[PDB]
Amino acid sequence: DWNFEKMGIGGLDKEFSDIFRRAFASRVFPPEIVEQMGCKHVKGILLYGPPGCGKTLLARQIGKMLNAREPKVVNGPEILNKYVGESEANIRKLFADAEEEQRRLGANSGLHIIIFDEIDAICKQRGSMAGSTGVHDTVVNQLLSKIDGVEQLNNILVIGMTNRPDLIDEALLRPGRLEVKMEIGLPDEKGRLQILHIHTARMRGHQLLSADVDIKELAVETKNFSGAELEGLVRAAQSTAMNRHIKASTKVEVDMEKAESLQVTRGDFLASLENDIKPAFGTNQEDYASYIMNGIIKWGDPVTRVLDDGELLVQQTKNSDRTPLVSVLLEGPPHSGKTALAAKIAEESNFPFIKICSPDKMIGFSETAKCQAMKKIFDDAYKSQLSCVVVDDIERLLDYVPIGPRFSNLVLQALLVLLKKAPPQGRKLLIIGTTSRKDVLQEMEMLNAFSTTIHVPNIATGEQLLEALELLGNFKDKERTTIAQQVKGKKVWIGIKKLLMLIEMSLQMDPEYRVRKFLALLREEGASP
Amino acid sequence: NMAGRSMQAARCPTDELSLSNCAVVSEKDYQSGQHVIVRTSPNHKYIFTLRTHPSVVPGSVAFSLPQRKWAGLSIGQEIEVALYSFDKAKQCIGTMTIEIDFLQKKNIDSNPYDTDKMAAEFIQQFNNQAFSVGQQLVFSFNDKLFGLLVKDIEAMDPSILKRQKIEVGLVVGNSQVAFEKAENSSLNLIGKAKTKENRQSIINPDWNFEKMGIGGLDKEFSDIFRRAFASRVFPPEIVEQMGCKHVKGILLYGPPGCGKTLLARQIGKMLNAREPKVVNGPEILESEANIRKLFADAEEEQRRLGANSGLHIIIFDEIDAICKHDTVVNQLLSKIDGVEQLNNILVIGMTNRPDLIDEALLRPGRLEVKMEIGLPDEKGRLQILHIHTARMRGHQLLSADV
Amino acid sequence: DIKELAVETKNFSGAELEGLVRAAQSTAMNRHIKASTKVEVDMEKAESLQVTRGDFLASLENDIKPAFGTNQEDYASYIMNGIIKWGDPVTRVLDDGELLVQQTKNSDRTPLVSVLLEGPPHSGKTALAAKIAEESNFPFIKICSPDKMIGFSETAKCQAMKKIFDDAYKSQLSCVVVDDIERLLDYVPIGPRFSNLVLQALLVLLKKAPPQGRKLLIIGTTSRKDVLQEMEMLNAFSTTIHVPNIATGEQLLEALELLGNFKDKERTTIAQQVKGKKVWIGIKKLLMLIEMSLQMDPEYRVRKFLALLREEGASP
Ligand SMILES: Nc1ncnc2c1ncn2[C@@H]1O[C@H](COP(=O)(O)OP(=O)(O)OP(=O)(O)O)[C@@H](O)[C@H]1O
Ligand SMILES: Nc1ncnc2c1ncn2[C@@H]1O[C@H](COP(=O)(O)OP(=O)(O)OP(=O)(O)O)[C@@H](O)[C@H]1O
Ligand SMILES: Nc1ncnc2c1ncn2[C@@H]1O[C@H](COP(=O)(O)OP(=O)(O)O)[C@@H](O)[C@H]1O
Ligand SMILES: Nc1ncnc2c1ncn2[C@@H]1O[C@H](COP(=O)(O)OP(=O)(O)O)[C@@H](O)[C@H]1O
Ligand SMILES: [Mg+2]
Ligand SMILES: [Mg+2]
Repeated sequence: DWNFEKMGIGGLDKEFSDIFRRAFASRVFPPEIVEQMGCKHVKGILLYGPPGCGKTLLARQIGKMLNAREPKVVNGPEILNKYVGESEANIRKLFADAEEEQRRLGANSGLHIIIFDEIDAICKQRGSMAGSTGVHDTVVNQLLSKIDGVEQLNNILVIGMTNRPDLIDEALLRPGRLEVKMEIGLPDEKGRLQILHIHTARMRGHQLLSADVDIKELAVETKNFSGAELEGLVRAAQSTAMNRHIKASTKVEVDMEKAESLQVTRGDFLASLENDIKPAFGTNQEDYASYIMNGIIKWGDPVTRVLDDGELLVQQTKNSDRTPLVSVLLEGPPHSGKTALAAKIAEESNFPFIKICSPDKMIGFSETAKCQAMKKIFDDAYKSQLSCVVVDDIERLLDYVPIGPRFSNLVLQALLVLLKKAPPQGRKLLIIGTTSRKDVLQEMEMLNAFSTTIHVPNIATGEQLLEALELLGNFKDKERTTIAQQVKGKKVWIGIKKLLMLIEMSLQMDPEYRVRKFLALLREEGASP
Repeated sequence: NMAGRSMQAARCPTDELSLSNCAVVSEKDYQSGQHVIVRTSPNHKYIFTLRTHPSVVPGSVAFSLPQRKWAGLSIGQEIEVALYSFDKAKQCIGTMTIEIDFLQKKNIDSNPYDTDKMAAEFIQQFNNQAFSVGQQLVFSFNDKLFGLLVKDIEAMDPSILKRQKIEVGLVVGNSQVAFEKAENSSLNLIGKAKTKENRQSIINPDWNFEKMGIGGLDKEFSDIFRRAFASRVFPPEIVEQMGCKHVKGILLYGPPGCGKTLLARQIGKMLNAREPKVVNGPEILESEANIRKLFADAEEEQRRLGANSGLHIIIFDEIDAICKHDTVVNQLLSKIDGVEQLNNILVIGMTNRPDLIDEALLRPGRLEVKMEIGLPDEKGRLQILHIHTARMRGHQLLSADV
Repeated sequence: DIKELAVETKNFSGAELEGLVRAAQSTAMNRHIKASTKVEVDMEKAESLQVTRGDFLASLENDIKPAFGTNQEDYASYIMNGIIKWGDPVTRVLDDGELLVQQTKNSDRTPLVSVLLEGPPHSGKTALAAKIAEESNFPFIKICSPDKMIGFSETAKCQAMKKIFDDAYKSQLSCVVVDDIERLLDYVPIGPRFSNLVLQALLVLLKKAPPQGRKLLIIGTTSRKDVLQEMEMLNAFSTTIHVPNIATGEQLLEALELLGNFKDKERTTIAQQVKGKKVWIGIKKLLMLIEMSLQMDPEYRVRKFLALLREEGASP
């Protein structure tokens, strides 16, 4: 019946109980019955999860529960100090106290917790088994010898914490060594409510907070928020509320005339939520702001059809239980304006996680760093109950230059393995990709990995051109009629992007020459259907 | 009509009917005042109010440009039209909120507009007409054209003899209109019948920049003061009362020579704090003893006075060179972060390369403030020239030609 | 009773038994703690402490994971939607798999047996290997797949392969599975390009015999038979099987019923249309189409399905 609401930890209910029952119940019962039953004590635990989820709080709380020595601390990449020799002397200067206390007090001393950090750095040879890198391992041997072997202790306990669980050498996950291994994940809906209650109790007892505040609304308006960021918010709101009453113009100083009813108000919680804090595992509002520049204009049927199909796809991945992963490929002739439809489709979903992976942020990378960046971006998407990812120019990641041909086979072999992998469990992912060449992606056998495909056409009739011109609204009825006469003939092959450039180029001339210039430019561009 | 019939979209015949926001139809087909639902697809239906005009050819519905843009209609396309009956017991509009802005950017002005008069005119013009959330239209008031977008609609209350949100409703005589200007709009709205939605704003203490010695950096200064120093001015008793803490990190990056050092030194000479202690970055690259030498005064002062010592400011210079060596980074992080840390230390870092900076150094608890100081615009240059040419303006030593 | 627990623990190394005993004792010894105020000890049950079979079983189910033993959880990610009998080929393939399984267990002159599954893409050539392996009851059942080695180099892949095959010689029986061979060699039709080292390692491993007194079984899957026949890999596999696709109206009208989504009124029209024609569609694509069409309105779920079937389906 361990009660964790008082301690400060909220949301992490089952994990705490499990980590207590499995590896701690044998340090509370009296020594006599423990000896009679003949049981030893666990001397290792491993914790893995994303940062800012409340792990070091759990460690300190469990350490302080049993009334033991306050913990020590170390850093992983630090103990790899100046060089070797001292690398095994720094390790030595941690356990002397425990051995001395054992000898002095026998087998009745107190627990001496040791909290490592970034343990996957000091103990790593799996990283050498990836494109490039490579490094020797020696310190793990000394650490293993100290943990178990000769002169072993019965009053020690090691707790390892890591951000990546797949680069830990197997030698440390065997019985006798680190045994119990647990996962700490992002809080769910109830966790945010409990954390907000725990973090805003001091100012609700001394009668500071206002009555127009509703915790439930603030909980429901924050999605995929880590643990620490709620604290950051609740702090920034108070900062603004305190700032409002700092009446000073010279040599600062507080004002008592206004100071008295200092009350954080819902506004100070809303203004904080729009400018101050920015989640990491969440929406990105500076990525869909510079892609759909000129908006979307309905110039025919294809736009409506494409949008309807996008809506159907985005609603299938949310209300299904037999197809957790779906994908769709968009294709068309160049300058047809398809990198904007993908962003519009994604932004309309309202999924918690929406992250673009354009090739515009990787200028000069080598074939290995590309693989690394793509794997990291995809890995971040396995930590939410809903995800949408977008890939732009699937032929500038591969570097397909017609002469040769040439390309990076490694990137292709990574990409054609990622698009067929389901998330861990009960999590829904959607992948959208864009491309212009659909006759070089068929030869590589890529089209059999995409579950469907859509076609974005060009403007191919005079009526559509006239409708687009009217909707943009630049040429008036006179020029429209004039331009509506020479264009008789269904041989207008032109992309939407090119049309804006042509209009802007034409507008620069004198008022009476614009129509002739535009017609000449349209004729010179050609058709080549 | 009741079952629905196919019809051809057409253009609005007259400007007055275009401003009426009503679908213009032929007398041979429908009657004025009737409401219709127009279907363009299974998922696209829009409700309109009808008005008859002799010039409409039977077999075509005329729509204005705002209506076509809102409903995605094209002249000459085929639509379905079916008569629609409102449930006046539920769909009558009691209060609706409208975003309003100038329709034409060429006719924008700063003159006031009385939202009570515009509300009355809106009721007079659009009474007994259907309106849906998100609908776009054009409204003529005092011979001025405005773009209106429907934001929210609420149902009417029952009559005295006898607040639900609705997507589509019917405007009646006693309906109420609340108007709000668009984001960044220069429209000046006056009166009481205003939604008046400007709540999301910050009240800031009134600084005197010209005497302060800085010009063209008002917003950055205000934000930094609000986020990093507003807590060390209130008496500590209130800080303990509320249960807050003190920020411990600020990062300012920008092109060389924009006012980075000044923006911190000036604040240093405003809290009556101790004079800063500048250190250089590339020179220190025994370094650990040098790094330890810096904070000794802060440690001694904290030990002597505990939680009563004045703030100590550090203006640690370019940080990309040192932090990306590792020993210095670890020592600094231990000093600022960890079990053993001082509560009277504030670190300010400056640099030119923002991308090269490590990521671990930027996390909540660690450096938690970032700002960008760019080149000044015309206003900044004007203010800078005025401040830098004030000494000569007092002695009577400047010509009138300049 | 020690006998039952001893028999129901297979390929358990020495330490794991001590781990099991400790876990059982801990679980039985947690029910007697009732101290929620600084936790010291609970009386009134400090006596009556026992270790009953229930805790042994619970610990064996959730708390111990052997290294040289079966891994049940893995299969939850391959055999997702079960197996549905839609035609004769399913029964044929399962029967042949069962005979192969019962040849590598009651034989003295054939310690090694290898089989290859192949067929057109999207015909379900993996969720049948997983189902065949899971019914062997063999102590050691691994699965080597290319998605756990993303971004590796040649030498790393060779080491991983040699190591997985080197943990199957230490058990009295085994069944190792390899899937999507063409994605391990890094094959791409342009060129062509591939890794010679991995091919040589795979061949030499496929033609190795384990130490005396032990038996093995290898099951592989592929989607391009001809390419493999070019590299002469087809001579190292003892036998091969063919996995077909749905090609007839009735075998589609049967699958649509067994899945159980469309109803009688709609089924009648679907039959009326499909029966008078031939079809060509893999099993996997059918689920994706059926759940593509279920998202429309109730009165249009029959037309979109057919329209979709007229572009990808019936498209040889
Ligand atoms: N369907 C559409 N109707 C009207 N305007 C559109 C449409 N799609 C995109 N646009 C607009 O036109 C431009 C579309 O061009 P876009 O930026 O997508 O080029 P692109 O397709 O990315 O080029 P490429 O794929 O060759 O690199 C954008 O300004 C966008 O606002
Ligand atoms: N009798 C069945 N045969 C095949 N698949 C079935 C059967 N019953 C249900 N299924 C479902 O159909 C899926 C088809 O197999 P799967 O999804 O593994 O693709 P595949 O065609 O084998 O793969 P690949 O293209 O990599 O060769 C099975 O995973 C399972 O989800
Ligand atoms: N479940 C939680 N309840 C209350 N506070 C939490 C929780 N999780 C994280 N925090 C906050 O996070 C901070 C500690 O972060 P920490 O867990 O050390 O991050 P990391 O584990 O990534 O090092 C504390 O100030 C604490 O208030
Ligand atoms: N916005 C400004 N207003 C007034 N003076 C300025 C402004 N920006 C720069 N200056 C002047 O220019 C000089 C800039 O020097 P410094 O602050 O050391 O530049 P940096 O910090 O970018 O190296 C200062 O002496 C300051 O008086
Ligand atoms: Mg593009
Ligand atoms: Mg397969």
